Amino acid sequence: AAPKNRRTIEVNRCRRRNPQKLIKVKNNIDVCPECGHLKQKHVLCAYCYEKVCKETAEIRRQIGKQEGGPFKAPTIETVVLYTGETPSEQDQGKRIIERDRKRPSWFT
Amino acid sequence: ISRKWEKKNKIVYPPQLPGEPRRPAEIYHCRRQIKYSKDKMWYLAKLIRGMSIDQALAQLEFNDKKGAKIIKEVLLEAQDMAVRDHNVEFRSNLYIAESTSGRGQCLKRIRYHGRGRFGIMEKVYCHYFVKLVEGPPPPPEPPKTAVAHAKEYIQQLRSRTIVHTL
Amino acid sequence: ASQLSPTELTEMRNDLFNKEKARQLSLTPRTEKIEVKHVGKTDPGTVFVMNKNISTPYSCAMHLSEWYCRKSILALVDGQPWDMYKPLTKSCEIKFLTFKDCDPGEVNKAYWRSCAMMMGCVIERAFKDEYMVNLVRAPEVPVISGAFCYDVVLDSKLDEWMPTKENLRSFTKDAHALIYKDLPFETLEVEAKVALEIFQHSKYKVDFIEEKASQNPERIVKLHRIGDFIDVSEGPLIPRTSICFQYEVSAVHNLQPTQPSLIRRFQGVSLPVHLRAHFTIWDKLLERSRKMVTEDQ
Amino acid sequence: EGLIERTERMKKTMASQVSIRRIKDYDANFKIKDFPEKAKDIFIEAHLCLNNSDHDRLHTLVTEHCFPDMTWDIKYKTVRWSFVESLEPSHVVQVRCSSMMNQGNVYGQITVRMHTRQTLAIYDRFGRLMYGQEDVPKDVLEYVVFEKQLTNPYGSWRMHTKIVPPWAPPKQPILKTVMIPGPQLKPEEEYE
Ligand SMILES: [Mg+2]
Ligand SMILES: [Zn+2]
Repeated sequence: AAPKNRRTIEVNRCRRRNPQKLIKVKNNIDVCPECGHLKQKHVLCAYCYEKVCKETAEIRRQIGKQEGGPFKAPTIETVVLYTGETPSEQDQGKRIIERDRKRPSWFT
Repeated sequence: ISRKWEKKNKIVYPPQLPGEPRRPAEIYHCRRQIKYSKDKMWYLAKLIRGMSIDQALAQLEFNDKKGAKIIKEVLLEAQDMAVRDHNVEFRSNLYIAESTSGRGQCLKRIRYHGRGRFGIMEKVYCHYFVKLVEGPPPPPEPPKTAVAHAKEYIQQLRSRTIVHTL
Repeated sequence: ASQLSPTELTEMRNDLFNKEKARQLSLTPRTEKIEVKHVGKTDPGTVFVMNKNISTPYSCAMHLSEWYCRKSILALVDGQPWDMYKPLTKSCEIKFLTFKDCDPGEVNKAYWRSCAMMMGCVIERAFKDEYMVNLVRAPEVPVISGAFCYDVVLDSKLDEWMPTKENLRSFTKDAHALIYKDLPFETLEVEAKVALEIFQHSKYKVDFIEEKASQNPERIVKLHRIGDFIDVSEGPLIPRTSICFQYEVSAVHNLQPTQPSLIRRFQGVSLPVHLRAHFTIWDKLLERSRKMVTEDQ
Repeated sequence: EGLIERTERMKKTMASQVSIRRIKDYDANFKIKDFPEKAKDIFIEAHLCLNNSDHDRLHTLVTEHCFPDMTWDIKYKTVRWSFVESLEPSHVVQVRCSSMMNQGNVYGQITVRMHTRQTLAIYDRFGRLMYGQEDVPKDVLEYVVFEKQLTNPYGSWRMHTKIVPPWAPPKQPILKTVMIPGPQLKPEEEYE
């Protein structure tokens, strides 16, 4: 079926500009308690998540160096160490990954 | 092509007299030839229009559209030029006064319909304009209560005359 | 000490307050620069260049963002809580405190000082003018008790009555009239001589000023103002009066046997706009605050 | 009274005199003790045509080196400037010339101190007061060098630049507060 008449700009402005089509203001937004970079409630802060994913990426690169090739996947717990930081006695059999940094003041 | 929104930042007013108000700062900035349709950009420009600049950045950081990052870049660099060049002293003390979008120069392509037939596909472009004014954001116009409605109705009834006579 | 109508007293009081504030602003001659540092957590290493004895820490939070204006209630100038509208003096390092912080105890004390002072402001203008109201003090009770308290001597004619629920709801509705207008808690740090010259009539205020002036060697007490009310308090306040959202005066209680005359302790509970409670929990907290708080020792 | 070892001061005088010798060897009929008056009035009406925003007179009053150095940051602001009073008679302190044969040009730079009082009131593009103060003769002393290209046959004496001593008092402060932001971090740690 085809239009019988050209819709004017008055009818079009009445359609495409009503509150059902406008963008709704959201108010879930506040500052993150650490780093102040404006998260959303019920959502992890993208800055802090970027921090954690960068450090996790470097740990996974060191794991991939220590495991040699694929299909290796050891049968022991792992644990990471930074510079200094002698292995505790409770982490005896656990795999030791040490990269090189100071231990950051959120990973304890 | 006409570029006058860029030239509005080059107005220079005379020096104000001591017995006068402040005349708040006015900062115009725009980004030309954005690869985005002017209607979809207009919806974001209507979202911002009255808000403060920090609230505008907060709403635009979490809106999931292609134009949101673009307008966030324009508002951030307008804030930077406002603090640096046009002598606004507080970075937060700016509100969006005007916010709109215009058509940019488009290209044309063929669409290759399904017989020996075709359409004219058009590669859409648009602009974004913004005007900042220092000061707190103005309060919204409150909806009229029954007192104002009654006062206007009684004023209407008091206004009428005996028509078509002396 | 003389006969004075209650309005010309507040006229001469706030005129003397404005004279002292004008002198405080006029003593410094020019625009001096101080380099206040940010030793907080979120935006570290920021260093503002401010106007000495003009610029407030609210004017330092306005440089950063709007959220530092919305959520920051107290400043922390080098070791000490500074209320958000007090002009800085020396080149310092600053840090902002919020309600949802880790250790908010100082800003809780500041909030309850401000709410008790608001309750004094709403008590002192609600009684019959042929009766006399003397605002004694607001004793610093801990916030673990349910309510903030303000001490008031009523008239000698009124050693027998106690208000019903309608007078209390009139008090809270006038306090909400106070809240709905967003007023600045203006401070001013004055010498003991000018402060004692302000009041001159309320002997309870006189001994309280002497008590607060006796402990520092410079004899400087802390005056504050909401509009046309002027009161004495220990320590800083919150910036605006619209920060309070749920407000109530709970009851009054009489504590006679320490004194011949009758002092009446007005009690009420409050909660800020960022920490508001559900209606059920709020009615629970309102129910507890009718019991008498006695923590002075 | 003179300090010890006054002969090296006379050697500085000798270097100034052999530079005056070179300018006279090029161009005679050039008096020395009336050049402070030329320096002063060139300086004054240079700053007045800066006040009137008239570039075509500034170009013949000041040189190509300090035309952007005096005209660049003032492009949308308005300056109200006024020389009010000469405190001390100006003095010539150093005359030098360079024989740089890159295109056969020689320049003669006269350094002249001037000790006087001015007013200055820099406004904003919206007309708001920004830096100065309207009607106060605040005093400043400045050592400004002049320069004339000798080999050019027209060659006016134009103000070249001003040298600021390290012991100079800091200028009067701004009327607005200023934020200096710290290090803007990526996901990282702030170490200071
Ligand atoms: Mg075909
Ligand atoms: Zn965060």
